[PDB]
Amino acid sequence: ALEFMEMEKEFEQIDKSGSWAAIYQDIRHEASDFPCRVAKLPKNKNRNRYRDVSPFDHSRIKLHQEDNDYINASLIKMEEAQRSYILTQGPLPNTCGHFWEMVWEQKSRGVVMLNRVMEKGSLKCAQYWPQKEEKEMIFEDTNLKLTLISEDIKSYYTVRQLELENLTTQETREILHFHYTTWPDFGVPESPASFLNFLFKVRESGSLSPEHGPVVVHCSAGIGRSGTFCLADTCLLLMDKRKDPSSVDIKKVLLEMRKFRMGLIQTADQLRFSYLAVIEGAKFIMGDSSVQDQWKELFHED
Ligand SMILES: [Cl-]
Ligand SMILES: [Cl-]
Ligand SMILES: [Cl-]
Ligand SMILES: [Mg+2]
Ligand SMILES: [Mg+2]
Repeated sequence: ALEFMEMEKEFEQIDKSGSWAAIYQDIRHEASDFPCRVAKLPKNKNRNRYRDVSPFDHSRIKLHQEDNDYINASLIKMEEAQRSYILTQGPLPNTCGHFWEMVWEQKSRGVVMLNRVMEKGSLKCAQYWPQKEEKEMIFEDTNLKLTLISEDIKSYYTVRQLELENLTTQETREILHFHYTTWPDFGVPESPASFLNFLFKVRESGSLSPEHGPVVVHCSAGIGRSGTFCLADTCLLLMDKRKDPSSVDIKKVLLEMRKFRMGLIQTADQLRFSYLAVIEGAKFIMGDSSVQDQWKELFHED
């Protein structure tokens, strides 16, 4: 009856010894370092939100425009898990057209937003989507029209249906916007329940299906919260796919992902939270008594 997951035993040992900072720093020491020459070009200075957060040249997403193909976004391709994600920074006042151009060109079905437009009294990203059905947005620079079709506000997240039209061809597509609205201004969530439920909602939408382009995920820099979302998702998927689930090593998965975008998971607390999310998510998926009750009731409805 009683059996701890291997990462559960690891988690307890790290927690008991108070070594999250040491564990996290080792991951930082071992992380890949690749050039980001395009990102650093003078003409792209206003396309980057932070000088210290850039996409590697080898995995960056290229816009299909002869002028400037640059956008601060990276393709994270997880072979084994058979999952792909585009991690990007929150759009800037001048990169909203590029953002939606990327969504269009990459054939993405979903956009996952993990920050609020304003946090800690500052703007974390531009208001890049329409807030009223009757007030659509037109991005002149990339010739795209974006319309709010519907929106459903829940206590921990909001899901919006958006229609994106390429004005050049008049083709239209429906994009689902999954907005996690409750990550605290400081630190990480006390419990991974709502974040996990949110991940399950994005999964259920079909947005992560290999039949669509990669889901686009962003927070402010596109590495912290965004990194936790993809890391948790990929670890859980691997645990369901492998013959030996206890072989899934979150640290190894995180390093693999860091081969495609720098800085994924920005603090030791975010690492600890990622462990908590995977552990609790794995137990829920495994039909565990405790996790299910406290979930169905409050985590779901109410
Ligand atoms: Cl604020
Ligand atoms: Cl953020
Ligand atoms: Cl880092
Ligand atoms: Mg090295
Ligand atoms: Mg109205």
